[PDB]
Amino acid sequence: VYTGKYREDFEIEVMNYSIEEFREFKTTDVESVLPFRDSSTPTWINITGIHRTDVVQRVGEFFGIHPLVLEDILNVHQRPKVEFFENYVFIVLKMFTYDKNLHELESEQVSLILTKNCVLMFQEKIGDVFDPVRERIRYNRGIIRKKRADYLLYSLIDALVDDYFVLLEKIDDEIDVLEEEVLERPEKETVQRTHQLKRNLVELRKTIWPLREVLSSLYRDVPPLIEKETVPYFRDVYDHTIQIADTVETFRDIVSGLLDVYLSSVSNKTNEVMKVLTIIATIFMPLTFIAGIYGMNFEYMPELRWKWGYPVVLAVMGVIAVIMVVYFKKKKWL
Amino acid sequence: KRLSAKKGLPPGTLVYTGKYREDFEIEVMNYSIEEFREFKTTDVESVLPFRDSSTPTWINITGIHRTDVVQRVGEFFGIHPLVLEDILNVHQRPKVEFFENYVFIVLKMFTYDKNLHELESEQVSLILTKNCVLMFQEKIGDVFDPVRERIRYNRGIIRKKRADYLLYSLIDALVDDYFVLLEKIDDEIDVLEEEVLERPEKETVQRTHQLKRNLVELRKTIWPLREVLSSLYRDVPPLIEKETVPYFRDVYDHTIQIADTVETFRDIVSGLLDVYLSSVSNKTNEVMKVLTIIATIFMPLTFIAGIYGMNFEYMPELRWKWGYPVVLAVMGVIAVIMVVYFKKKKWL
Amino acid sequence: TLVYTGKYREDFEIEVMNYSIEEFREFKTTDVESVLPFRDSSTPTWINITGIHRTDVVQRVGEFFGIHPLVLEDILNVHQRPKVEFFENYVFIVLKMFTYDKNLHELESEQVSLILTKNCVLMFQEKIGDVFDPVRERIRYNRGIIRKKRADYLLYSLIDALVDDYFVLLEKIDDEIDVLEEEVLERPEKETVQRTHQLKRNLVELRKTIWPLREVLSSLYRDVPPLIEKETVPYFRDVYDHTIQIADTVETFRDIVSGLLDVYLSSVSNKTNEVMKVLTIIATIFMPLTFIAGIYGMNFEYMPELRWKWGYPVVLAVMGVIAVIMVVYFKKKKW
Amino acid sequence: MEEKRLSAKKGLPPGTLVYTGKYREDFEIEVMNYSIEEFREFKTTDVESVLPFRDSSTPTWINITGIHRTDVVQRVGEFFGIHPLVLEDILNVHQRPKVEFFENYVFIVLKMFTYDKNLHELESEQVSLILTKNCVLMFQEKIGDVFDPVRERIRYNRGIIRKKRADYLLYSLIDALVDDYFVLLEKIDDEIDVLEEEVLERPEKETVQRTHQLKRNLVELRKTIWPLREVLSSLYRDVPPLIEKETVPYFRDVYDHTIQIADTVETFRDIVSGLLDVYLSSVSNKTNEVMKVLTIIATIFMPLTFIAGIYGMNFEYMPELRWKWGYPVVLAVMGVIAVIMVVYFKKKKWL
Amino acid sequence: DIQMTQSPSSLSASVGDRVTITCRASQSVSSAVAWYQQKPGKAPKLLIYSASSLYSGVPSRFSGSRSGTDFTLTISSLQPEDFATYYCQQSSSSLITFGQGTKVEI
Ligand SMILES: [Mg+2]
Ligand SMILES: [Mg+2]
Ligand SMILES: [Mg+2]
Repeated sequence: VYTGKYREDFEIEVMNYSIEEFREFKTTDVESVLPFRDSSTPTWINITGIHRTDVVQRVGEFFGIHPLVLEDILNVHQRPKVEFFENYVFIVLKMFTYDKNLHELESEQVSLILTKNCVLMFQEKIGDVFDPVRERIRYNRGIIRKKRADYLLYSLIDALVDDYFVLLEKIDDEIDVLEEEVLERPEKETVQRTHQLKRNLVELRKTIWPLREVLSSLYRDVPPLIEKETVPYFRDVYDHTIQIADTVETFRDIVSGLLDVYLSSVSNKTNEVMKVLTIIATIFMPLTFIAGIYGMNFEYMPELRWKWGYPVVLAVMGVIAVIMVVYFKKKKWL
Repeated sequence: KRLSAKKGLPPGTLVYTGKYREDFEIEVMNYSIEEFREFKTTDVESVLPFRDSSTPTWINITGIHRTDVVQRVGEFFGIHPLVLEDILNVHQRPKVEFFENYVFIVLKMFTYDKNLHELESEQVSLILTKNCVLMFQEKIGDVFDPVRERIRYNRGIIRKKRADYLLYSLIDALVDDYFVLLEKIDDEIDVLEEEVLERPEKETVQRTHQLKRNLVELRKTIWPLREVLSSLYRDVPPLIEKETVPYFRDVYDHTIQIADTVETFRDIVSGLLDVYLSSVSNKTNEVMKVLTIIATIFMPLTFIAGIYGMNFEYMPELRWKWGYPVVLAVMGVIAVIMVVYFKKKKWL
Repeated sequence: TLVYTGKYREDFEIEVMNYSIEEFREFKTTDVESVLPFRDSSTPTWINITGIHRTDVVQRVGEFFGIHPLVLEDILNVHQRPKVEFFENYVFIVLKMFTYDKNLHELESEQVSLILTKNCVLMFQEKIGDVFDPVRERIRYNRGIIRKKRADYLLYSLIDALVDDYFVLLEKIDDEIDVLEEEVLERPEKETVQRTHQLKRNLVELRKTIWPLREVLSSLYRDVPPLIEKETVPYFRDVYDHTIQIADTVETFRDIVSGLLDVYLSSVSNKTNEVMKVLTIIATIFMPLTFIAGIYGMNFEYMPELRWKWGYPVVLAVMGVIAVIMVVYFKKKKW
Repeated sequence: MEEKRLSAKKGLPPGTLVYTGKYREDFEIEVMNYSIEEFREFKTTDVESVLPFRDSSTPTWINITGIHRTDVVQRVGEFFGIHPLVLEDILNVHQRPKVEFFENYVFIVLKMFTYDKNLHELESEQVSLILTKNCVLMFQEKIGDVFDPVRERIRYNRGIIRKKRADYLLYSLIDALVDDYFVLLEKIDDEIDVLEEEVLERPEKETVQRTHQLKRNLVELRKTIWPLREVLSSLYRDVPPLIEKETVPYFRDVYDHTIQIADTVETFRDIVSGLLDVYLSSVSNKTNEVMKVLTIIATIFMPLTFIAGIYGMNFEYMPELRWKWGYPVVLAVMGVIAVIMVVYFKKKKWL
Repeated sequence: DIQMTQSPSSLSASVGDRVTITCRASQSVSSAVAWYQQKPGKAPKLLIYSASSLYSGVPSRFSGSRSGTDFTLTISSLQPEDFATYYCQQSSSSLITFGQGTKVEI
């Protein structure tokens, strides 16, 4: 049974390479790829579109693949996993995409199978970060020509892990812009975006941790399918996963306090408004009281008979206003 | 190892530790390839002869308030007294223990009701021995109807093969019907987020904290489900017979996925309290702005109405072109400059 | 196409510094044509175009030196992070310079571009003012080994002077960190918070600038394209190490300023208590007094408001009595 | 990553090895040569008297306290064959735990914490371990450590330690460090308890400052503990030739300890995160009581002044104001409305 | 050439006083400022390094501080054996520069 919500397209791409030359093809007929596995030289087999379970079960039967890992391939919600069998190695990894002006993380599951000298790839969309390895194969760069299919699996996993660094850079930029907005533009859209970023980072924290385990398995177990001498390369990828995990949790540590920063900024703004109200009230209500003292209607009242008494009252009010505002200026409030 | 000693209780008695004391029913399914027999017995004697019967049997005992029945079964079926105490003890965390003859399993059920965001917990316990599955549950209403109708229809490999598939079927049904409740709760929290984005009223705090406590209980339940499935899968006890190791590995992966989901959803929930605090702080800021502007315009105007409203024997009234409209215009001008200042500072 | 992006349109000049193994030639010119024949000379030359708002000059040099039209967009696009691009005939590097004014704590960016073509290097600047005076002195005065070396060493010398000026920037930022730290600890004020926000923004800009620079230097020494040459690799490794130092310092300073912000920021909501205490005490003291003043100032023509025992001073003393009672009621709750 | 070499530092002559710490007071070298036969303890300040112990067959424990003496570290590194970059990492305190494997030795970096009371501070000291054949070199900054139990076991032949080789000594030292991490965690739990009390019972600025200090302490604790988990995992999985095959289960036990420690730190982080919201709610409660006092006063007194103004206007055009009264009505209305407002505040109790 | 000018050029005080000598740098030396004590006819003695750190063996009387480009040396309680000329030094660059001195006298 199929699970992915992606059903638009279906394609197959095959690459065969050796020291002498490389054979790059592309077709849709499943029957053309059957004679490709038996070649001694390493070959790369890629099938796109998991909705059509017929071709999946056909290649599973043809390649001697168990139906259980086929069910795993069809399922998309499965977290990353590695399973070692005598004929073939089954690995599950995810692919992430992030964009600007809109805050969405999309996960495209990619399943890798290593057997003989052929690597099988399963994915949903068209387009992936496996272009640098393709360019290295086709343009005779690096040592990929001199190596076997396990080194091709290394190249694929290395590129997939390397794209995580670019994802982290984009998320760091978004974290920076949110930090600024939280610090000085406190609004509701800010809160919504902070929530969205927190959820996305929790999803990445979910995905990246099993990646460490699935790389450690290829690092340490080394079943005879891994031709050895390539273990240090998997060591490098394991270290890269360590770095990605550290960076991800640093990001989540920042994001946790973003909202507290926002709440304190809102408190600061309402404090400013409160300061304005307090200053005006405390320099005005006492003066209103002073004015009301003289406004009382009594038959006899001392100081109603004084040379320019009303100017003296106004001067007294001016004096008290000046001393109050001087006290506030000392307080730094105004 | 023997029954724990309680201060209030007499030395040996076993006490039910629950709230449900309404119903008592026993369901016994002796399912087999040739045929199956189903019947409900109100008394406990009928289930006893199936202690050593070769054919697998499935005994569903509903109502644990009758401690008599439970300890009669325990004495008859060889269950150790401490296992009986933990069967009665509903206030418990899911766990499994391995013995020489039987496997004891504890794992809980949850039900959800509309308009009342309450998460129940039914203590259902499983006992695996010989070819018998003994089930003790608090109240009528179970989640194992699909397995029962699958046995009755004869469909599936569970009827043809041994009873360890029956235990696996029960556990899989329980984990599966966690998902109906989980889907209901997810729909509820999504719609609740809809209103909290629309209307941040007083009840929102109570509802969000109720959901947070619900998640805390779900985590306290799900985390013990591993180290239970962990023991069942890795430890491969002899009663498993090694035929069902992948049927335990898949449930292991399922439980790990559920634990990861609850770990994510806890932070998802806390974000809701954060958003609610944001909205209430903004509302308080708006109230402050309105009050401050009203007071700020109307207090100097009271200065005018008081200072010139004074009565004095010799006041420089100095009526100039009937200056009372002049003073009114002065108040108007100061009010206009104040509201202009407020607009420029963007408080209003 | 190929329109200048920055905000500088005043300064324009072209400068060539052709140094040889035992000879030296230097001049400043204003016409693009005179510097063109220096492309084919064997001895390395350094060509500087300090005003890139004059687009025609940039097009002329790009067409004369046969560089791809794509690099021209980045040359004229000042708002861009540092980067490096390796092509068959030349390497294109985008870098930046920074100037910090201690009087007004603001950070200004100025883009520069470097193109290494065989036996020459080209430099494009938005305005006048470069951090490359020491390399000019070293070239002119036959000190160091830049005179004995090729144009790749010139690219080295320019990048080394750049990172040295980065160190000079970090010194002034260190001074600002210290002063702001002591202000924030012992003199909480609005100006300190504004300064802290400015400093945090400046450090964010520095981080986003310095990390691409580190990747540029790493690409420069590890990949070692044919124009870089074998002998100059250790020098590029040294500059990579200097960039590592700068990045570590930037992260430390950014952490310090975030920690500075946090304490004051959570110290809010205790200012709310003080402000409301002041407002409540002033309102409680002066509202009932105004009420009674209005009551006894209210006229009705039938009141017992005849003086009897002189009552205006009596009512004022009463005002004082309730005022003192209210103040005594305060400080009981230690407000 | 390619080959490794000393990174060039600007402002320093090339190849210079510099101590990047804060402690300059203490210098001491301890030697503990032990076997099933006898132990030979030794404490000195001469580096030339420990170098012969390189070729000892019996297990040796050399402990050089005080790495501000860069000359001693360089001399030991040259004599023992340690690479200069490992010496640079030894003298680089501003680092995080790591493990490096070479042909002839194992290099490990750990951390020591000492939580202090009456000054809520978590300070760290870097400790380096080099496992060379039969020797275990130890580098420390200041006097004071957590390896007294191992010293007692060596002294009294208690336990298995004296029967085994130097890799068991490395086990024992790492286990002692991880054990003291538990005491550190207990101290920090007590601090969290005290702070969570102080947040509610007396909320002030020092409480939130202490809360932020504790939160950053927890952050650096995690930044330290995670590489510890990684290094123990590497030690019992990669298991280089220097580590014997009989020692791995002990490293497994230490690894499980590290995992438990990490879980404890995560729970502490959650509690400290909630402490901020608790503090904000408490201070808002106090502000609420102040606010309600203000509201009660204003509500009682503003309408009364409004009514006074109503009957205080000299509107002489109408004889309504000229009503023969002994002032019963207006004062009675003010009194009854005031007491009505007061009892209205008694219900929905504000006080 | 970074210039350090410390003041006063001479100080007169008795025991038990809080004697403060301040050093001012023309450029921005980060924190690499040290203080030395020189009784006449003897070599200078290092007291405080890094502008705030007390050297080992120096009495806890002396202290150092820094707020910007200016550094302060404070003796909390002067004693008769703390009467000598005090100097200020910067080591930010490889061309070290000294202050001109300050003679604490009875
Ligand atoms: Mg508020
Ligand atoms: Mg009147
Ligand atoms: Mg009034």
